[PDB]
Amino acid sequence: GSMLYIIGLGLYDEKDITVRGLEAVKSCDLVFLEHYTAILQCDVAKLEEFYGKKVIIGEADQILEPAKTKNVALLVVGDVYGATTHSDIFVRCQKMGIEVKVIHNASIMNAIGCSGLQLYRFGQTVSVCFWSEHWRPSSYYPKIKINRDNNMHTLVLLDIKVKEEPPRYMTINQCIEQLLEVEKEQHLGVYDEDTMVVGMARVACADQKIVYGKMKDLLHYDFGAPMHCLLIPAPQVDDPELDQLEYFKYKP
Amino acid sequence: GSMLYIIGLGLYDEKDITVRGLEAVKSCDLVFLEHYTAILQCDVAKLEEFYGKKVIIGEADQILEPAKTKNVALLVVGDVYGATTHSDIFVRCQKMGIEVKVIHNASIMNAIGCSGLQLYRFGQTVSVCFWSEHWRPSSYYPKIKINRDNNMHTLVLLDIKVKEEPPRYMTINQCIEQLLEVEKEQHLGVYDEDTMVVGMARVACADQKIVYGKMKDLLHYDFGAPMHCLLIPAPQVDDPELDQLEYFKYKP
Repeated sequence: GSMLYIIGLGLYDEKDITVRGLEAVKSCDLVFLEHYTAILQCDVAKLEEFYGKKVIIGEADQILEPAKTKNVALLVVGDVYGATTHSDIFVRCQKMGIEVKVIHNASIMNAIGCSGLQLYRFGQTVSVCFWSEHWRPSSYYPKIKINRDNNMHTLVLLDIKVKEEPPRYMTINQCIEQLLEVEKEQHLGVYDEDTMVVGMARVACADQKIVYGKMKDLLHYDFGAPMHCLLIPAPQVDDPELDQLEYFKYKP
Repeated sequence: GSMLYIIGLGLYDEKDITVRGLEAVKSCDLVFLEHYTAILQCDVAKLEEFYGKKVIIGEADQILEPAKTKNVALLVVGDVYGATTHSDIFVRCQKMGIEVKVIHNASIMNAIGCSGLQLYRFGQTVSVCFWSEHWRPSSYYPKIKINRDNNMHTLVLLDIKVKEEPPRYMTINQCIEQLLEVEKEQHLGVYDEDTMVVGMARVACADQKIVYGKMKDLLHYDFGAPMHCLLIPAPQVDDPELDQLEYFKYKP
């Protein structure tokens, strides 16, 4: 019978899909890509003949209405839950009596392990947003304070805007700028200019870039194309963690 | 030239490897499985003709000495970093001048998202160990306190012993028992008998089992074969999170 397949594509290119994921794609009558998938390092035409199927790039009932009768696949960058954006889909499916099958893959949340920081030591994940006129939210700030006061690392996820018009990805540079301005305005002493942090670009991709250095140094560092994120280590870093970070130390 | 490939297999069966991962396996001269991989729901002979290669089941220089000259693959359950057990390998490789290539896959750390709990709200991850005579460690306990005092969820990873002789996996039952005994002995009021928690067995497998209920009720619940883990929600759970958990509510 009918089924909605939500399938994690991994983080880099078309080869990061699982065998299971490739099989569901191939069994499905319709295959949708979350637009966010344009960030993957493949092009759509090559992807289509890698699947042997036509793919649809995408509010939308165009995915769920067919799913009421046919096997439909939705393809998302990373991991279904790892992304956590896809929570409204589950609810909409429940509301409409559609069975959902999740196929898991790599997530930025585990992948950042390549920094050398221990993943068990990560506290809660925070999001930095694009500021706009009077809208200058800094809700993440007190949560970073909690992570640091309690000796946990922080993963800082950065914003992704679509609307005007091409998608604008927040950079590590703009992220550090905003964090420095919030500390200046709120002065709780959570981090500063000289705090050693980890800028990460294109995690789990071939041209992955990782730099460990001061906020003031990473502020002006060129990290290249998105996706970017930031790691703010706990105030104490284990020697084995420091030994790995040192490989990415900033110069000159 | 030579290369050590560390490849995440995913969480369920042979079909959870990525396409990239399958390609590296096939390009490698030698393929090793971490013994921990016996938990996967496939058998070795079927796996071998799925790869078209012979596989070696495994302290050990047998993996790295060849890697000094040949492309060698090490296969691990889940994600390389997601597991975090594999930190000593990286160091040993550094010591010996071996280039390492990580291939990412699903991890229990993202996969537990199927509970309905928001992954950004997870604090630090904790491990419960098998108690032995006078060795009764409870280091995880104060860390659970921090997560809960600061309104974060906890992932509780359970122990896996090998030595005497077949591998003994800790159950949710034995986990809850120990947690209840530690609270009785330490009485900081972190959780109790009536605290609603999430028992999870075989995450991301076809016979995945998820139960949401009281510690006293889950203590005697039969969860089946390993792997097991426990989720201890923050003291406040969002309505949308509660709506998902309710699907797994315990009866009768």
